[PDB]
Amino acid sequence: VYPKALRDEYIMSKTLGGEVKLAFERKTCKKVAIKIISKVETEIEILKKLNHPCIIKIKNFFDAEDYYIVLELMEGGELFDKVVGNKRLKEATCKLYFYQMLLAVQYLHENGIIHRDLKPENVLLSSQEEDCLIKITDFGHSKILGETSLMRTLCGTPTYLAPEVLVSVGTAGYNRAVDCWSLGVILFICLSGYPPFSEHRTQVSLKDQITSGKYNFIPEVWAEVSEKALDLVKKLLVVDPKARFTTEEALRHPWLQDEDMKRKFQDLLSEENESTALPQ
Amino acid sequence: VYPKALRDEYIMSKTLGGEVKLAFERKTCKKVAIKIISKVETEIEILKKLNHPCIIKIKNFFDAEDYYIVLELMEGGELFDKVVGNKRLKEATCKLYFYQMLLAVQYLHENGIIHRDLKPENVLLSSQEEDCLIKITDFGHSKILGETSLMRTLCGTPTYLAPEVLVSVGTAGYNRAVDCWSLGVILFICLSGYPPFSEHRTQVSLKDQITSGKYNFIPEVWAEVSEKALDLVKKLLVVDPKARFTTEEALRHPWLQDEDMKRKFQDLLSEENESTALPQ
Ligand SMILES: C/C(=N\NC(=N)N)c1ccc2[nH]c(C(=O)Nc3ccc4cc[nH]c4c3)cc2c1
Ligand SMILES: C/C(=N\NC(=N)N)c1ccc2[nH]c(C(=O)Nc3ccc4cc[nH]c4c3)cc2c1
Repeated sequence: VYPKALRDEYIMSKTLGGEVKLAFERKTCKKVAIKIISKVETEIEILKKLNHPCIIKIKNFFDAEDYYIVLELMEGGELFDKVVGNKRLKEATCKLYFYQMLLAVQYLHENGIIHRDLKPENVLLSSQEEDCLIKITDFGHSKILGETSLMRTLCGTPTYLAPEVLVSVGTAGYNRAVDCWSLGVILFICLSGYPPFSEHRTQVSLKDQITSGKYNFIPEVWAEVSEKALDLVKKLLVVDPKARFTTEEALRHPWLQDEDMKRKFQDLLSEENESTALPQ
Repeated sequence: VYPKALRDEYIMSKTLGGEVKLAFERKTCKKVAIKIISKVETEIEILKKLNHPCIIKIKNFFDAEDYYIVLELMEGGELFDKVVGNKRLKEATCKLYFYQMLLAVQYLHENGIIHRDLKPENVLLSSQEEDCLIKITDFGHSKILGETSLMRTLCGTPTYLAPEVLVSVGTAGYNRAVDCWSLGVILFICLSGYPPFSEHRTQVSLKDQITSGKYNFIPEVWAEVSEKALDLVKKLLVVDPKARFTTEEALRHPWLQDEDMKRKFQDLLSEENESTALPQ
């Protein structure tokens, strides 16, 4: 059965997609989504402190036989369902969604959080309309940046310190780049309807495809996509994490300098919000 | 002032060497050492669970204005004081002490603990006699091995996973090798009376000396040391952490196949212990 404290506040309903259930908050008679994780504490603390229009908000939490995370309901479901079975979005729709993913992840990295599991299943859409807000979810693998062991190590004289630790200094502090790579793979899929690295009709192992950076490029699928969109993908799918585009660099890329797209996003934000009166 | 709960149980005395104070446990009238760390929880939990004759034991803990760690008193003081100012130990004494450091660190790695700050200041001697027991201390930088993020990452399909993470797999799980490198540096110092890497009369930076593995070799100091002892040092001061000797490999090295040394250690252990009667 559902835990009593959850029942006290919510009426549970149908499965939306771990499971995600529709529920109704009794107080408001409004819909919520309830993520059930079978037996997270850090994920909750992260979700509670973040405040961005493209990051899912937590409404409630119950730690019982299973975990119950109560969230705002995103009516449009998961991005995965828009791109599965070779389905692909209009380039303009890709740009609107990708811009928002970039804003969200930029906000995470500014706030010292790396997501580490960005994928279409973790991108939620606000409605069944093509032009909609998106929100990232699932901080179950996310890492909080703070002062490292390495930093403390480097404060003393390395008389006794192993060479591999001094070697690691060249690359330390780029862990956030893994999110930019996943973004690149998401963008590749949204624009083309097929993954850049996979075992479908190829002899090269998945690992080798990825570490070499040699994505599967099929000209015929890509001919209808703009040069600028592909140029961004290429800058994100860079094997060297120090050379890989950051979210700031991606947000400055020509493909994203799109006044009409940005207007649409601003309009959608305005429509979402229920603000109080304000002075002047 | 000292915290009341500490005063209740102990009478505090002179400074031995953060500070380390001599104190007397009131209950037994016996000497203890009290490490004061100015404002650790993990260090205490580690110290409480470890049980090896060459690892310092915790007797008590007080979390007050400062931390107070009550330990067994090692009358011989720190190894640092035996090797400072170019002083150097007889090779036989080096071997007896190094054997015990190896046993201690082998026990740590078997138990999923990496020390990460091995140095002469953290090696304590049981008496002012040359032939004595040694115990490692200071787990303030120590790391507890468990299931990694990497392990969980590798359980799924790396469709979205960044190449640097797959690259890291080749070297993961050798973090314990940093202790073997520090051991090598300790052994180098004990045998020679001088550090292998330093800025004394040289143009090469300390970092470069270390990452290249090019220790300062002075033939005249080393002529009186055995070939076998230096051979062990060389196998520990190996730049590649996957090729570097482990504690098991070091314990199997010819230099440590010394029946007389091992007999001395066994005799010293026997002398330390106050056991109860036993059956048969
Ligand atoms: C917070 C979280 N996971 N956390 C962990 N796994 N630790 C998570 C992951 C995936 C999620 N998906 C959703 C979500 O609302 N999904 C969803 C699925 C189908 C439909 C259909 C209409 N709206 C839907 C929403 C919430 C959600 C939360
Ligand atoms: C547990 C610990 N440090 N932990 C942390 N810094 N977090 C630590 C470090 C160094 C230490 N040194 C000693 C110790 O007993 N030192 C010492 C110093 C001088 C003399 C002279 C006679 N006996 C001595 C013992 C205890 C001890 C504990």
